[PDB]
Amino acid sequence: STSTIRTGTNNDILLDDNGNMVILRDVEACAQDVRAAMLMRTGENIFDVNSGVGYFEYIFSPQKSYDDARKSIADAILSSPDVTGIEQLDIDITGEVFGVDAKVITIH
Amino acid sequence: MLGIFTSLLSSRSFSIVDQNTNQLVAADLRISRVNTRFSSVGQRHMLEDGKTKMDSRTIHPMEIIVEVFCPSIDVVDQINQLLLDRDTL
Amino acid sequence: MLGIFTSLLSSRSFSIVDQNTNQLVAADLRISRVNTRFSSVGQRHMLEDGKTKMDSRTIHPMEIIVEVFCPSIDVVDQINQLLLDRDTL
Amino acid sequence: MNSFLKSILNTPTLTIRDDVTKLPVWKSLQVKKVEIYSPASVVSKPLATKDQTEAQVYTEALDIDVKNGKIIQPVRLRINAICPDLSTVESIMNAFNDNTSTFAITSKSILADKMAIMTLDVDQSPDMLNAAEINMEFEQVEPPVLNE
Amino acid sequence: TSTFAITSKSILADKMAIMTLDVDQSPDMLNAAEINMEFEQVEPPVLNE
Amino acid sequence: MINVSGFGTGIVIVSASSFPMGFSLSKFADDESPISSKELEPFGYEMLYDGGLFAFDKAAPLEVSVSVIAGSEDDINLRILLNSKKGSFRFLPGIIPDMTTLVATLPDGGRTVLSNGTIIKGPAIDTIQNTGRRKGNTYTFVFGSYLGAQT
Amino acid sequence: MINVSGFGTGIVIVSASSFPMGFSLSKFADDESPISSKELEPFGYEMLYDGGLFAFDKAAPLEVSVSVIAGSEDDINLRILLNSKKGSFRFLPGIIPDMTTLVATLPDGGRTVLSNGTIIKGPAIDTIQNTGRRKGNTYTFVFGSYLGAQT
Amino acid sequence: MINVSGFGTGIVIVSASSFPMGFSLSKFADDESPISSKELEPFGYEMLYDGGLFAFDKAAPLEVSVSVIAGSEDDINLRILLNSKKGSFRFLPGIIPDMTTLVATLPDGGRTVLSNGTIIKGPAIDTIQNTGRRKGNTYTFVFGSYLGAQT
Repeated sequence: STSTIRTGTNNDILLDDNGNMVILRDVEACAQDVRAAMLMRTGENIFDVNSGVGYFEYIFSPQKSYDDARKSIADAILSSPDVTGIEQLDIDITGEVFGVDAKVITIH
Repeated sequence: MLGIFTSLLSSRSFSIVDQNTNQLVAADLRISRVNTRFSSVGQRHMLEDGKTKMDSRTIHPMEIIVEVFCPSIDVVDQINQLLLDRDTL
Repeated sequence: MLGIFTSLLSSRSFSIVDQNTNQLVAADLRISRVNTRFSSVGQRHMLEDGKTKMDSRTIHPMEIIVEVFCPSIDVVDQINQLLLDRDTL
Repeated sequence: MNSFLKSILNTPTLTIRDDVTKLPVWKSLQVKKVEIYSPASVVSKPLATKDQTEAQVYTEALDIDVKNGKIIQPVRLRINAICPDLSTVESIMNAFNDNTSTFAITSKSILADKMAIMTLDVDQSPDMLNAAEINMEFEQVEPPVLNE
Repeated sequence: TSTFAITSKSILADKMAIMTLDVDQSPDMLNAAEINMEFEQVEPPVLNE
Repeated sequence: MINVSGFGTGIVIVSASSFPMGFSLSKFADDESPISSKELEPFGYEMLYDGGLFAFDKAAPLEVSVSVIAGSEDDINLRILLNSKKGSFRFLPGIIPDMTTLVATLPDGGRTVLSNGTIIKGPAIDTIQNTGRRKGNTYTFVFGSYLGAQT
Repeated sequence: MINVSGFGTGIVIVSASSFPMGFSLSKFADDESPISSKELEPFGYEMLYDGGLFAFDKAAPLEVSVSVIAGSEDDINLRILLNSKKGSFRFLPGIIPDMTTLVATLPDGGRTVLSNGTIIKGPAIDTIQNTGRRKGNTYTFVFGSYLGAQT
Repeated sequence: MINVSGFGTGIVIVSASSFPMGFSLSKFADDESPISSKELEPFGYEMLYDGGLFAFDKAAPLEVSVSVIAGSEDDINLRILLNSKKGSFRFLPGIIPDMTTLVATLPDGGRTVLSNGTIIKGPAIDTIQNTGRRKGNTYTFVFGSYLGAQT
């Protein structure tokens, strides 16, 4: 049963109306954790390093094949607890947009 | 085979349902052939006079082999997750 | 395969050169196919949690299978001598 | 049949990298077939069950027993290719002979990692006078367990 | 526990139990399924006086 | 009398991705058969060991082939359809480019709604015959839905 | 009125090593088809076990064949192309003599740019028919690109 | 105009042991093709798993077949050549009776120098047709050297 502090789109601790910290559990907590994990560049953990998405070696670079980017994103999604797998992972490329869509099948 | 008159023109044939959470998995597989082979072993025991008593029978586990086409990478990854999934029947 | 520009219209493909005395042996066999199959063995070790460490790898000796046509009896005798030759590589 | 018009996220380009150096090895290795076998092993003997218990207290025990009674065997690939150059074949033979060798084969969309050569067959026949058919088999040394 | 009596064209093989059972579902037999069963004699028909 | 003439037959081919609106075939070949379908076989039989018979269903594709004049607009559109890989399109539980051919056979009103299929084969380049006139181009489609005939 | 004639067709064959500047085929044969290509099959279908259909991509070669008059300069050039072993040239990531045939079909302007290919088979010697006139020589190439067609 | 006539063609067949000086074929058959050659196939193509194409060399024999009038001196000489077992001669690094055919195809001076070969098959006895005229005899040779053409 995952649980996480409530954060806004600015990725900062967002409090409630009474000035407390909200602890989301299960589905919403897992969704927020997945969104936060997909925004972490590789080599940003002093205590994991090899964890994180390849935003500068697989994406944003003249990479021949985006299968490595797909694998890195899949690993980042699966790294979150209670994720099990991914039902669908679209890696569509627009003119200058790297559109990624996930269909996580988290156990909750 | 017959036994059920669904009377419905959209019935799905194959279904791999996760027993816990009761959910479809790998729903985009294009199955082609399925072989659900059983197995069991006898205990033939020759004895004295020309004769052989088979004793009892032990039911070996069922094997099922599914040939399929995976159309998409996410389906292939779902199959890999099924193989790596050691905690669900 | 490519790698070497012989620039020679009479290059020889197959040679069995005796390592000692450096001499051609059975210089007349008409080769038809060669399969140089390698081999090596893994050491799959299951370990507690569902996983399996291969450990190290052993380099088993290579083998060559050559299909030939012998047009001459002296060539047949030479091949028999090769088989009976236990002292030269 | 324009084969340079490959898909973007499912490109059919086999790329054998080298884990130590992170560089594509054995390029110009036209690949004719790739088969990836991933076996496992399940219980053979009947598991015991302790019934006359409750909902969800039997379920978790059964889940543990199931996770307890299945063992995964490593992945293996069998790439059938056609080497056009002697340099690639010399490199393949040397890499096979070398005891320490871990590579990362990336198929169409498969990213098998930490793979070592188990079998190398080079067939030279009168119908392929230049180049020669090659059959390589790889096996996974260790599954890609995430080193925290 | 299962004993049957298979009677072919003229055989009356008796005391016979199933060893193997294969059910094959193929795209060329959409209805029905091809079955391949094997039987073994548990006990020859020794005449119980 | 029964009129079996094929004049006035028209085809409308509408594709999922290549031609959402579809195109029309009206220019058919002068030597090859304009429309030719392989014998559909939706049933099969087996023989029992007592000499009996058993009848069952089997998978039956409809292999249709349309012949068009070399160089025409219909030929250009069919070549465009042929030269369009299935890997470059998005996927749905349906068929990757699931194109349908609405066939109006003679002005009597016979409409065939062949659908749920793909294109299989066709000529990439025009073949110049011995006579010096370019051979008509025959393109083969396969379909899995073969119902909808009226009148 | 569609003109499906073949007069005025020209071919320009440019090879990577043998003929870097390329030669021109204009003297086509009179008994054999001057240009003939096998039915391209870039798709395939398979049957699911519930009667459905599945469509996928396959590898498709272009087996083109051009026929020329025995003894002509085009025939001599094609024989020179045929009698050129692939083992006597440098390797590049491209095909060993990657030869392309630019086909200008009729003065209308239909240009086909079949490329990434090589010659496969052809007659090494001239065969004399029963009637006493040398048979036309048909050389077959195979290609891995059928795209570039115009008009 | 192009003269593709076959009249005046001469063949000189010289064998290593049976006919060291060689003999001449000039009386060709009137019903069968005087010279017929199977299409040489010195290259092959293979398909990669990405749809690409690979072109390689393959072994290619030249199968020639010459037809002569039954009962002629050329027929008798060819029968002598056929009824000569390879095991009755001595051996060299070369082939057992190396027989070469110099083909003067016309007064043009084609000068085909097919060599490195041997006879394979032919008729042992003359067959009498329905019409009562003895059928022309076709003898097939195989060769491994197929270069030397001039003009």
